Amino acid sequence: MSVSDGNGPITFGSNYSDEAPKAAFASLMQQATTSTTVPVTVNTTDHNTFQNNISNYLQGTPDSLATWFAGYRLQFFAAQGLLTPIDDVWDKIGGTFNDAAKSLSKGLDGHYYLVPLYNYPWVVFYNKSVFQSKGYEVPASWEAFIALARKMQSDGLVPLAFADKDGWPALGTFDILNLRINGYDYHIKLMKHEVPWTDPGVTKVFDQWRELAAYQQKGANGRTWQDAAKALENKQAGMMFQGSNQVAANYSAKNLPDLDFFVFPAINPQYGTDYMDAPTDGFILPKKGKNAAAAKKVLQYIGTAEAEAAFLKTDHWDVGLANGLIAPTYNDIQKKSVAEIGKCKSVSQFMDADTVPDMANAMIKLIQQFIDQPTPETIATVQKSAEDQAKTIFR
Repeated sequence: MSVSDGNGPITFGSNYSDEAPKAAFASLMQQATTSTTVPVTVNTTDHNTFQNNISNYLQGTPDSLATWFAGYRLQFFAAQGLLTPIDDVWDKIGGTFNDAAKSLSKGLDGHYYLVPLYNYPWVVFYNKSVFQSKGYEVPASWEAFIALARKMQSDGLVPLAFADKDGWPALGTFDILNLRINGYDYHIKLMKHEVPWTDPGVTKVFDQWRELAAYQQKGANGRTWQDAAKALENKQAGMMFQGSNQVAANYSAKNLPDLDFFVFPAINPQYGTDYMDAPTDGFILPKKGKNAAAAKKVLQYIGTAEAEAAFLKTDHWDVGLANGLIAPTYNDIQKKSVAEIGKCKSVSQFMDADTVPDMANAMIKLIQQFIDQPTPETIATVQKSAEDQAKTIFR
């Protein structure tokens, strides 16, 4: 019952199926085993299968602990009574994390269910040498952002490299516009379908996008994000908004040193740059798992700067949530990720994790339809179709 009293074996359901993260996690649990004296067994499942089978897994005979991530499904499991609360764990580790890390680790009931490990930012990337050479400043506001994009056009540059052939990349622009214009609470209400897609707030997002789109690369729907990132890297575009493990991962080693980012500019004083999509992975304690007390002891080991640094040794883009932690292995993009993500009041989890997976998929074509023809007429059509499909998806 006391974390202190938890002993004996635990199992650990893991979706770390790819070679490198598999190896990193195995090493981490061997270190946790040695330190806590709780012998940890890792049961690995194909990444996609694990998340597809999650509800059945949790209701069956799940492991003592499981890999999961913040957002919609985490909250649903908590309300279902499928997860053990870990307020006791957070009595020990709470001092290591900020308010936003705490919020994403909680259920709607205010109890903790998750111990987070890392995340990465969705931000606006750029080349330092270009900003230096051409006399650009980082824009902190919408007015400054639009003035900069117009200056980039006067200099012959595409302001924002932009691509959506892959479907998901443009969901981030919807997210960031919603977070900047309407706020985090509003965004989450919409993701959970507490607010309908026909809501005026959604209209506001697409109207702002109509202005944004004048500065976004043409023909985005036929462009892979790698090609857009290549345009930024070749200095054909001034900026590109996307996740760090995409844009920065795509750079050659020769060009990476030139890469930097800023957060999406503030639109409102009300919401400033308070919010960001920073998809966060962590660990949960399944109610039906065995040996909870020993599992809590292992979670306490996991909720440390030490555990984060050890797991991320070979990870180039993700960063730990421990408040202000700069691991000795971080590169410059990771250091700035730690600084900016840490400033956030809340971090959303990207659309595909803040809403249900079926809804984020539905949104892919509808956003593509907007990008092909960003008019008031298509906005109305997109809002109606989105609401139509939500009504059948949400139940």
